[PDB]
Amino acid sequence: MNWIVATFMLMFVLVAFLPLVVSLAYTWVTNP
Amino acid sequence: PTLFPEITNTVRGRFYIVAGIISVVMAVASIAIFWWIFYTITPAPAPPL
Amino acid sequence: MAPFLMAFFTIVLIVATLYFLSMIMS
Amino acid sequence: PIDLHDEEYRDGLEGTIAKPPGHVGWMQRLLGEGQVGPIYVGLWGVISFITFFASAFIILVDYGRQVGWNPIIYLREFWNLAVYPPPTEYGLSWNVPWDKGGAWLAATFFLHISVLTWWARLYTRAKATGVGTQLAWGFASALSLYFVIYLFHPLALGNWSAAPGHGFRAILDWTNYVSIHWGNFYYNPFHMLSIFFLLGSTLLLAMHGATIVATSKWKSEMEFTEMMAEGPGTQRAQLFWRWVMGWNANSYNIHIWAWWFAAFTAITGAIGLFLSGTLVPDWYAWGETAKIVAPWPNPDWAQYVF
Amino acid sequence: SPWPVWSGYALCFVPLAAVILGFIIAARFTDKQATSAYLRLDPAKAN
Amino acid sequence: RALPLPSGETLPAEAASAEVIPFSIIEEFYKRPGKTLAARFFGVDPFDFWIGRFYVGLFGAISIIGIILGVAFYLYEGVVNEGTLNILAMRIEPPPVSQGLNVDPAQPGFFWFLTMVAATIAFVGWLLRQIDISLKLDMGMEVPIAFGAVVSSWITLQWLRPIAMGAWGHGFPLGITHHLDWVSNIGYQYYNFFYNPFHAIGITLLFASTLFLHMHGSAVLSEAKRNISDQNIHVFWRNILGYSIGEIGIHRVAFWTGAASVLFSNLCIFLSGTFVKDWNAFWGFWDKMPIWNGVGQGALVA
Amino acid sequence: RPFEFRTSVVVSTLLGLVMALLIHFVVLSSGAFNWLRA
Amino acid sequence: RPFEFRTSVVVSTLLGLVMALLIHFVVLSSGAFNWLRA
Amino acid sequence: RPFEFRTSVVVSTLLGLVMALLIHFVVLSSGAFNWLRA
Amino acid sequence: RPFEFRTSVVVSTLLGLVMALLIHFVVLSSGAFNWLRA
Amino acid sequence: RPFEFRTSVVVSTLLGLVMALLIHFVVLSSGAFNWLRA
Amino acid sequence: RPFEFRTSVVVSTLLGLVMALLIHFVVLSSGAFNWLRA
Amino acid sequence: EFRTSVVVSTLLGLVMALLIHFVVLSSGAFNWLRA
Amino acid sequence: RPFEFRTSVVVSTLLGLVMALLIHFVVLSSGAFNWLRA
Amino acid sequence: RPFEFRTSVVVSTLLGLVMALLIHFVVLSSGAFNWLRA
Amino acid sequence: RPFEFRTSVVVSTLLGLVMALLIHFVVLSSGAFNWLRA
Amino acid sequence: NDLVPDQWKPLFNNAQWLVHDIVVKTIYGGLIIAVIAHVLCWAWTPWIR
Amino acid sequence: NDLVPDQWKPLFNNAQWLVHDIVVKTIYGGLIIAVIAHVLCWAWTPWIR
Amino acid sequence: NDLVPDQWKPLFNNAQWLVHDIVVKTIYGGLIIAVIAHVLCWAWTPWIR
Amino acid sequence: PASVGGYQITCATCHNGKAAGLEPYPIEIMNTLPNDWRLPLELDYPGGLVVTGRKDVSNHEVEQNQFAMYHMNVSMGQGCTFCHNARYFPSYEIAQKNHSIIMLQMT
Ligand code: BCL
Ligand code: BCL
Ligand code: BCL
Ligand code: BCL
Ligand code: BCL
Ligand code: BCL
Ligand code: BCL
Ligand SMILES: CC(C)=CCC/C(C)=C/C=C/C(C)=C/C=C/C(C)=C/C=C/C=C(C)/C=C/C=C(C)/C=C/C1=C(C)C(=O)CCC1(C)C
Ligand SMILES: CC(C)=CCC/C(C)=C/C=C/C(C)=C/C=C/C(C)=C/C=C/C=C(C)/C=C/C=C(C)/C=C/C1=C(C)C(=O)CCC1(C)C
Ligand SMILES: CC(C)=CCC/C(C)=C/C=C/C(C)=C/C=C/C(C)=C/C=C/C=C(C)/C=C/C=C(C)/C=C/C1=C(C)C(=O)CCC1(C)C
Ligand SMILES: [Fe+3]
Repeated sequence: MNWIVATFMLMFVLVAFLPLVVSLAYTWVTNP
Repeated sequence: PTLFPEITNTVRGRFYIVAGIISVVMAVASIAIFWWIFYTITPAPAPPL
Repeated sequence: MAPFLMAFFTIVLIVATLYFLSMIMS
Repeated sequence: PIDLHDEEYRDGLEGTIAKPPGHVGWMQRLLGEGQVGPIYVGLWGVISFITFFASAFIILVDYGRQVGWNPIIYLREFWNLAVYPPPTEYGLSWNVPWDKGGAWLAATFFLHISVLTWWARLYTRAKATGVGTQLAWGFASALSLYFVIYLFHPLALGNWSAAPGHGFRAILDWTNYVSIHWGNFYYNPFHMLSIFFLLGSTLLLAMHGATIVATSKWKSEMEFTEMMAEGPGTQRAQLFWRWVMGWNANSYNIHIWAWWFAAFTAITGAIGLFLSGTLVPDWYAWGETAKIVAPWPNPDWAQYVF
Repeated sequence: SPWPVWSGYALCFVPLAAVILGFIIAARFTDKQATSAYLRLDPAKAN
Repeated sequence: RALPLPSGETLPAEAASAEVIPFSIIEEFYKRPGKTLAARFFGVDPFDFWIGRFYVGLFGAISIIGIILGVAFYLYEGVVNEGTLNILAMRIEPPPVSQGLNVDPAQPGFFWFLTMVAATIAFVGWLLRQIDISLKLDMGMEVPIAFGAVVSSWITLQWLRPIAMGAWGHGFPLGITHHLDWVSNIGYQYYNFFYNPFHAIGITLLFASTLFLHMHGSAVLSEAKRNISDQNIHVFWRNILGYSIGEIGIHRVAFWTGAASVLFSNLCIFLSGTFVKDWNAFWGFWDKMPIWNGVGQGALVA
Repeated sequence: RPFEFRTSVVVSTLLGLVMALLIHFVVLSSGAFNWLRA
Repeated sequence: RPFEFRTSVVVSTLLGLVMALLIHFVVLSSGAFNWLRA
Repeated sequence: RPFEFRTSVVVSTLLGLVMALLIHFVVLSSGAFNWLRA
Repeated sequence: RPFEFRTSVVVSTLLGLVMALLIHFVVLSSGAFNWLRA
Repeated sequence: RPFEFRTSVVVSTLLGLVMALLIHFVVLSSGAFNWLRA
Repeated sequence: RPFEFRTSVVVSTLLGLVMALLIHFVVLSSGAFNWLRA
Repeated sequence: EFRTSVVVSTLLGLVMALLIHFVVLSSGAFNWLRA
Repeated sequence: RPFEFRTSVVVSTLLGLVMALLIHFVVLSSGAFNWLRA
Repeated sequence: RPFEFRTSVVVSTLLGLVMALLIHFVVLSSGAFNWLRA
Repeated sequence: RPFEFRTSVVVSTLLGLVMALLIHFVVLSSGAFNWLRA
Repeated sequence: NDLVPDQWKPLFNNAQWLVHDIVVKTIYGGLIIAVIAHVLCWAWTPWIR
Repeated sequence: NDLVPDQWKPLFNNAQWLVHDIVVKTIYGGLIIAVIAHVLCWAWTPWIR
Repeated sequence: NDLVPDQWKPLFNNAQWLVHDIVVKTIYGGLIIAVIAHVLCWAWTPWIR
Repeated sequence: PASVGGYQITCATCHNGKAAGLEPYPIEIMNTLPNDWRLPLELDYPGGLVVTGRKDVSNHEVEQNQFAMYHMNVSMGQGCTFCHNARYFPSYEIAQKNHSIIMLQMT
């Protein structure tokens, strides 16, 4: 439980990153 | 008999169901099989002296 | 009985999936 | 009366260099402008550049002296190398050996000149290109904090050791040591004000950038035009913030908010740092007499122990 | 004895009062200006 | 006619398509009901009205439930249960780490759990309501993205890290001046959180956020009420620093730096709890990377 | 009309629900009743 | 319509589901019943 | 008219509710009454 | 025509999936069933 | 002209001032002279 | 007209109120008077 | 997009392979590289 | 105007003030002169 | 054209220089050869 | 022309200077020569 | 607004009057139930003591 | 709205009346089931004690 | 605004007057209840002592 | 106190299986400290590393204090709040700070 649950929560922190990354990729793709 | 003809009739939309299913099971199998391997090969933390 | 039940519920998941995907893939 | 081409493409001192402007390309795709453009060299940029170069050169060759002149130990310890101010003994004196704070005093003096002449450059180029001098005064607030850290708080404490040690790890160490020496900076109330203004700075920056990028389709980003007549993007921005939180700003007010939140960050920080050493030696002890410290009779310390 | 020190008060509470009050007043005037009538592009046309 | 401008300047009309329009007109033109997230999902937004200036959606009502209940639970735990009467000395503490992840109404720390759950409901409802209102105004989803960065910073501190640690007492107490005690004790437990690299990145982006905010407020205020060709600020920003990011670029960088600061920050506190116990010990590998192990003598060896 | 009837209904119903939840939680946490093992 | 039937249905159903979940979670966390090993 | 009647109603009602809650909380936390197991 | 059949299907299916996931996770975390470890 | 006289003057004067300060700083910190109680 | 009269009134009234509060709090915290329990 | 699925699958496979190799090597279970 | 007189005045005055402050600071901190009770 | 020749030249030359420096460092720090008093 | 001659000159000269400095510093710090009291 | 009494015609629509009647009757029923619940909880455990 | 009684014609559409009837009958069935569940849980373990 | 007395006609609409009457009567009832509650709480436990 | 335990110092306490070549301050525990740094046993320890609000010390003494405190962090892996309430370091809340005073006097 320690490492499985810990890594699932880690992946949620990185998921939180994800939206901003989508914003940057949006800017790049839509500015061609 | 469907309400999402653009999702269940068209090959591109019909394919999206299989794509989503396969991606969900691929991610779940990824995580589950990793943690299985890790917990079976990793030794138990050495018993306290 | 837990391994029995987990296998049972995964096969019910799979058979459900074959059934309704068969309908969608009709 | 202001030639925008002449201010960009004059030559020499009181002119620009790198005048054939390059294009970065990815900066144009991601940020919308990729021209590096010419950069001005105007007798204040020169003082700034050469005094900063003197400062950095002193610091770097003292890093070299500290690693026994070994350029690998240099690269390995570069981030924990630092040129520390003179120790507490002989604290304000400048007759300190070069290795024990002698290099720090010279480098810090040249850095002072560099930041002051950079302020002068900001001011003179704002006047030369026709814009207001708001950036020079914002830098002056930042410099108020800076000169408290390096000049005014070491003085009035009696020792140069109160100042940071010119290093990648030394500034973090300095912040730790100063909060530890004066109790707990969390109970420094002007530190709390400055954190209010810093986190409100980041909150307003994020909100402003996000609002303008969201209303970007209707050219909300052209603030100069929007301040003459508010277009549909600025209207949508105002309505978004009115419906979200019941009040809004226009194209002009929001930048007043921005400027003042950042300036207050710097100013309240300077005040709190100057107060910590000279007037209130202990912030937690002061916080108990101020009744702002929560009683903690029986803390659960299992959380904080491994 | 129940009373914080003069120092405590000055420092924490009148800056607390100033920040709260001043923020509220600045917001009041921010929105008076923002909701006043000035040159906008008519929405029916420009949009 | 005087022709009042958005800045507050009255310019005498000759010395554009603009007309002096009342805000009430702007506000009523842009109402457009029924575009919200709830109206896509259910076919209708249950609350599609405005209460005063505020838009009340489905997620606005959820958010206001969360707000009222969170404020009332906060003040119950700290006026009652603590008896303090002054908000600077009250101590809204989670259940003890002894209790683990389970919650008990009889045990202390129950009203912290309720305040945290209602505050999470309030914050997520605020985020979803921002999505509502951006959908109503045909805007981009950037404001919800930034607020989601900070809401995920809250989720990390009160949900993800306490769950991963497994004790629910690893959430920070909800006390003015006392959550600072938690921040200090967590910062020193994993000693030198300054050496935490995601923490250093977070501080770098916080300082850069305040710097960009000052520079942008300066730039827009400096060209505000002057006869300027809109290229004066660009020339100024190329004379200083030899680069002008442009109008759309400074707002993009604003949004991005703002969000990224707290994103790297929540990565820092989460790692600080679960994977790294000591942030000085973390950097033990650096002097042993094999490219500079061997070269040193005395204190100059490592 | 000073107050839309729908607005008053929403506000009153939400206030009543929030107050019922708050009072239930205060009474249950008080341990004064011996309800749900109190 | 101020009072659409669809709106009342959505609100009532969501309120009922939220309240059922809340009450289940309060009762399960209370440990007052011995349900699911309590 | 200096004040909309709706504004005065909202302000007075919210002030009264906030004050009732505050006074109830202060009186209950004082332990001066022996109400809800003192 | 109110209540499109498509809408009811989407809402019911999503509610059922969310509830199945929630109940599975609550039951697995309770350790009454011990994440199937037995 | 390729070189402006004002530029050379600024550069030379600033270099001379920086070098005078640096050399004074180095000589005073060396403690080799007994100047200002060394 | 160097100053609007309304501005001077606001500033003077706010300064007087702030100073009255500050002086009252300084005098009460000094414990020099025996006012409100010494 | 097929390119998106390819990128995601390839990156997941590489990350998985690295993770499993590192877990197996650190376990000291197999006699690999003097373990 | 290769050199503006105002520029030279500003630079010379600022240099003189900075140097006076620096020299005063250095002489005071040296403790070589017994100033203000050393 | 997939690759400008200048780009490939820059990348290859920088990679070669970085690798030469890295390998020299690694070999010198290993102390496995008596190079430079090792 | 793949490479401006000025660019190659700048890069080569800077690389040579950096490498000369690096090698001098490595050799002097090695203490392998007895140069400058090593 | 025909169904509304003319006293309350400035305030209540025709449909709002029926929903108001439902709300009033629900509030009254809830009040009776609340009074009964309070009397029962007092007979069980007085909270004022 | 012909299927709707005239008393509720200002409020209920023709289709909304049938869905309301379904909702009412579902609420009644759920109430009966909830009463049965509460009686069973009380006979099992009284929560008021 | 006919129902409003001419003294308060500059301030009160026709509908605002009825809602004001409701608010006034509610405030009066709440005041009577508050006085009764205070007398009861004083007879129970005097807080001034 | 007995709450610590009744553990007593013996041979293996300091030798840990090595007769000679005992190295206090190995390079493992000198990670971010200066390698030359040693515990300052010169000072009178019930108050030797005290730094808070002193006004006769500055960041140099705070740095020495922090070197000693991180040495204690490594020596007992429980980190910095093992014997401190980090909101006030001068406080003796945790009672491992008193044991540490006894141990500083002992070393
Ligand atoms: C075990 C005893 C516990 C307790 C545990 C619970 C639990 C557990 C629950 C309640 C719920 C309720 N309890 Mg209780 N309750 C207790 C003590 C009390 C006391 C009292 C003072 O003692 C009171 C007054 C109540 C009052 C109530 C009501 C709020 C509610 C039941 C009626 C209701 O409105 O919803 C009636 C419910 C319906 C009308 C919903 C009908 C839904 C239909 C039947 C569908 C059901 C879902 C179905 C499986 C989906 C199938 C779909 C497929 C596609 C076909 N409880 C004690 C402490 N109580 C229930 C509730 O719903 O909360 C809102 C519930 O969840
Ligand atoms: C005490 C002996 C110390 C030492 C301490 C110093 C100090 C101290 C200084 C030098 C400086 C210099 N030394 Mg030495 N120097 C030593 C050993 C050496 C040795 C040697 C191998 O031994 C050498 C070659 C040098 C070489 C030099 C030159 C680099 C320079 C002097 C000439 C020069 O170019 O500037 C000539 C200077 C001028 C042309 C400037 C003229 C400026 C005018 C006169 C204004 C002066 C300021 C005036 C007060 C302002 C008034 C303005 C009012 C408005 C009217 N030193 C020994 C170790 N050396 C001086 C220098 O300037 O460094 C650049 C200096 O500051
Ligand atoms: C706090 C500031 C208040 C205010 C408070 C007062 C007061 C109070 C008075 C006036 C009065 C005046 N004010 Mg006014 N006034 C305000 C705003 C304004 C503004 C504005 C810009 O709009 C203006 C233009 C004015 C203008 C004026 C004139 C109409 C008038 C005559 C002043 C004069 O001749 O001074 C000349 C006189 C002096 C400057 C004397 C200076 C006094 C010094 C301080 C010595 C005082 C000795 C002290 C009493 C003894 C102390 C002993 C202790 C008891 C131990 N006021 C603001 C709002 N104003 C005066 C008035 O109208 O008379 C009926 C007066 O009484
Ligand atoms: C107990 C003695 C304490 C002390 C405690 C206080 C306190 C406490 C106060 C002062 C205040 C003042 N003291 Mg002192 N003071 C002391 C020693 C001194 C000494 C001296 C050298 O010894 C001096 C010169 C002063 C000087 C002063 C003045 C600054 C001021 C009184 C006149 C003034 O300008 O405001 C005159 C005030 C007015 C003109 C305001 C008029 C406001 C009107 C009357 C409304 C009042 C509020 C009212 C209740 C609101 C009702 C509204 C309803 C809607 C109807 N103090 C000693 C140490 N001092 C008073 C002050 O106001 O500070 C600004 C004050 O608060
Ligand atoms: C006590 C002896 C200390 C020492 C302490 C100081 C101090 C202290 C100072 C100097 C300063 C200087 N010293 Mg010394 N100095 C020492 C040893 C030396 C030695 C030597 C090798 O021994 C030398 C060459 C110097 C050389 C110098 C020059 C750099 C300078 C004096 C002339 C100058 O240019 O400015 C001439 C100054 C002027 C032309 C400024 C004129 C300004 C006018 C008069 C206004 C003055 C301010 C006035 C109060 C403002 C009033 C305004 C009101 C509105 C009316 N010092 C010893 C160690 N030295 C002085 C200096 O200014 O540094 C730049 C100074 O501050
Ligand atoms: C002492 C033996 C050490 C060792 C130490 C080194 C060192 C030291 C180096 C290498 C480098 C290399 N080693 Mg080895 N190497 C060892 C064991 C191995 C083993 C093996 C399994 O055992 C292998 C396969 C290799 C493989 C290699 C290649 C990666 C490379 C040499 C060819 C190459 O591509 O660059 C060929 C290089 C060139 C084509 C560059 C040509 C550059 C021209 C000639 C300019 C040279 C600079 C010149 C002075 C500048 C003058 C400019 C003036 C303006 C005129 N090494 C052992 C452990 N190895 C060399 C390398 O370059 O790494 C990239 C190097 O630096
Ligand atoms: C003491 C012996 C030390 C050592 C110490 C040094 C030192 C010290 C240096 C080198 C440098 C070099 N060494 Mg070695 N070197 C050693 C062992 C080796 C070994 C070997 C395997 O053993 C090898 C292959 C090398 C290889 C090399 C080359 C990389 C280089 C010399 C040629 C070159 O390209 O630059 C040729 C250099 C030039 C073409 C530059 C010409 C510049 C002109 C002449 C100007 C010179 C500056 C002048 C003073 C400025 C005057 C300007 C005025 C205005 C007039 N060294 C041993 C360990 N080595 C030299 C180097 O430059 O590194 C890049 C250098 O600095
Ligand atoms: C210890 C603690 C914490 C105690 C807490 C004490 C408190 C405060 C308790 C609070 C209780 C409250 C307020 C409970 C609330 C109960 C409600 C509102 C239930 C709603 C039922 C709504 C129901 C069943 C709705 C059913 C909806 C149905 C059947 C919808 C059906 C449907 C509709 C209409 C369609 O589209 C088409 C057909 C379809 C079937 C899909
Ligand atoms: C220990 C310490 C610190 C002690 C502190 C001591 C202090 C300082 C105490 C301060 C007390 C104060 C200031 C109390 C305030 C009491 C108030 C304002 C009560 C308001 C009642 C508002 C009321 C009744 C409002 C009623 C509103 C109603 C009835 C709404 C009516 C309606 C409106 C408007 C509609 O459209 C339609 C619906 C309906 C008709 C119901
Ligand atoms: C722990 C350990 C030991 C790990 C190690 C194990 C591994 C992974 C080793 C890795 C080995 C690798 C990857 C080696 C790679 C070597 C390369 C890329 C060399 C590049 C040469 C590039 C060269 C020579 C480029 C030369 C460029 C030249 C001559 C430029 C010429 C010129 C250019 C371009 C001009 O404008 C004009 C003409 C001019 C001649 C001036
Ligand atoms: Fe802007």
